[PDB]
Amino acid sequence: GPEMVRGQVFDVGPRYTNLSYIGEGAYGMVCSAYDNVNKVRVAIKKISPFEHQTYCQRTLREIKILLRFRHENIIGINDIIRAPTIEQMKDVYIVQDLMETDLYKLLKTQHLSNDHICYFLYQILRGLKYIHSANVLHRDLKPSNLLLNTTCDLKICDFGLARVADPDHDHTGFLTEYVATRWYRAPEIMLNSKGYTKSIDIWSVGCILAEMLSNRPIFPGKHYLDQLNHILGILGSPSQEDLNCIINLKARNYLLSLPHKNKVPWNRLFPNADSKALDLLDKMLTFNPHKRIEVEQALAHPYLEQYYDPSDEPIAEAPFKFDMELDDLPKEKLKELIFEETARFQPGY
Ligand SMILES: Nc1ncnc2c1ncn2[C@@H]1O[C@H](COP(=O)(O)OP(=O)(O)CP(=O)(O)O)[C@@H](O)[C@H]1O
Ligand SMILES: [Mg+2]
Ligand SMILES: [Mg+2]
Repeated sequence: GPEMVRGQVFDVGPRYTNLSYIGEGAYGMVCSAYDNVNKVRVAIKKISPFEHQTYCQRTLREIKILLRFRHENIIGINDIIRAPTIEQMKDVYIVQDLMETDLYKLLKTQHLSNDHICYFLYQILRGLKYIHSANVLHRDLKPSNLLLNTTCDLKICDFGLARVADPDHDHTGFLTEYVATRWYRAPEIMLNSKGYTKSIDIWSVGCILAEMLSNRPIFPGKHYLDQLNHILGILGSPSQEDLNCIINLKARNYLLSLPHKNKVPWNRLFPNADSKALDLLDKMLTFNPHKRIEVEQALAHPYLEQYYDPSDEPIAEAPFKFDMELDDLPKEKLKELIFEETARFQPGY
């Protein structure tokens, strides 16, 4: 029968063989495999979303976005395997280039030189420039979603929480709550849970930069509200100006009830870090999202001056627009759209 990895069927043969476990998640599993047609090794992400509406919604977004993107610092889709009929489609298999490791794993076994930190950060922001220019928010940037090779090429993966937010329309009040992984969650995800912006991805990049400098997460909260206390424990209490910018009255009143905390200087937390890196970290980990540095300005910061070149940093040819955001649909309909969207890889097409 078809190959198995840790009790999970991977119905991908005969093209793809020699399956080995790489990782997993809430409704999927990732393996390495050998592509017998192209004579290369690939990654295969099995995704099983069809029992739940939210999983279907996210799977359609991930597939649509990754198929349209083409960029050196974003993982591509090479192939998609699924059953020839919608009644038989229980799973979707996304075939991608195999990368050697991710940044989470690298940081467990290795302290990184400034040279490497600098190069990785450049690549994260070059990809994010492309993602933001497409009017996409990633919303789950963290070390385990950054893939790395031995040549230090970096690719952003895991667009499972990603979405489109067309800036022609005010999205305040319509965005999903509780996005990102806790430690990489900007303050406004807690204080403005339905009206945050792409600025949340810059915060996550800041957290990643911090983690590359010390090999430990900067804001390791244990639960929703504790995360915010960890943030304020380093940044200090927000100024009155930054409080006045918080539109939600009960979030602003909640902050006004908290005890005063002083700013911990960056050089005290990272005494051996390059000074330009800390200046950039500061601007990324700025409490007020309106004052927080944007991706293009971050690329032009002096820390990345040896790599910055806007003639070699593509933006999206065709940005996503509002029409394709209308995906709050029953799971049966989402399955049909996923079936349609993956048809370009079927023999019959
Ligand atoms: N193309 C690839 N090459 C090598 N490793 C990969 C890969 N794609 C994913 N991985 C590895 O598998 C892990 C899980 O992949 P991914 O994050 O896409 O799955 P997932 O979305 O189900 C987990 P979650 O939903 O919690 O983010 C990654 O952290 C990474 O280590
Ligand atoms: Mg992930
Ligand atoms: Mg994911």
